[PDB]
Amino acid sequence: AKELDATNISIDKVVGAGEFGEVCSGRLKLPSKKEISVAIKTLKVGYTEKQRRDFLGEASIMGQFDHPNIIRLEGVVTKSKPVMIVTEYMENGSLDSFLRKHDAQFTVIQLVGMLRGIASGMKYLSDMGYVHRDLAARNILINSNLVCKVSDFPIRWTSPEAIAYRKFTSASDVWSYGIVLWEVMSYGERPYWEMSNQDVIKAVDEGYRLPPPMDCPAALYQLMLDCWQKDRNNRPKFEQIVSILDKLIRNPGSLKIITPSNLLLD
Ligand SMILES: COc1cccc(-n2c(N)c(C(N)=O)c3nc4ccccc4nc32)c1
Repeated sequence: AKELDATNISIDKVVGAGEFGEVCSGRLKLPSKKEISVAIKTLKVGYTEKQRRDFLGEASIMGQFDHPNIIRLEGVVTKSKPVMIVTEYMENGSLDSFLRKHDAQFTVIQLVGMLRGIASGMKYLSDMGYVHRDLAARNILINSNLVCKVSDFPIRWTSPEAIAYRKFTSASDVWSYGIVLWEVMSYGERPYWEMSNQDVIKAVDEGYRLPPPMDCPAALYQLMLDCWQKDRNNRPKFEQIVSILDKLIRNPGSLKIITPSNLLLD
């Protein structure tokens, strides 16, 4: 993490509440004098040394990644207070809340573009040996041009083997990605709705899966089912997912084929 000079940071408005303090939007002046929009997280006054370590830990992890679909760390402020993390700004906020405002208003190709971006970011994360463990639409940010980026460095999003015995792998992230795919095509519906956690676990283990979202292309529902294979070795790798979505983008016509209990037994 680059140490930023605090005189280069302006804080304009509060846009959210974080675990360790406020989230704000603002501006950062780069060494080149270019001014960019940024998000700013501040560590709350009177922090404990553990809180400081956990706070800055996110920056340490995020700083290892340089990719168009991973939130960009601009730097940190530690030598003055409040302590701060500064990232690129994403005008349209969290993906799930954004889609909920626009139910059925985007084209399939727009949605597939979002999904391809998320998959590309995950492909790089997994390439780097990072298992996210919290991949969910609420942890994806989306900017003014609808570019989606992985952020946040959860039973409904977690693979059965990770729930069963903490077997977290890039293949359990692929499971989570399948859930994100369902979330996106459902415009931010909650996975498994408000089912009791114990029933989500039992149903999924028994082979039940989320149903196809309204007007969901068959190709995309099949990709969900592939991400949700019980045997994690049968799930696609993220490189394959990116390839699949790139084909659908290249062949928009294929997206026109559309797909007892709420959940379906696969
Ligand atoms: C500045 O440090 C970080 C680290 C991780 C995520 C974010 N982060 C951003 N870059 C955001 C943005 N809109 O650009 C944003 N909106 C948020 C809204 C609500 C809660 C947390 C948020 N968190 C946010 C900011």
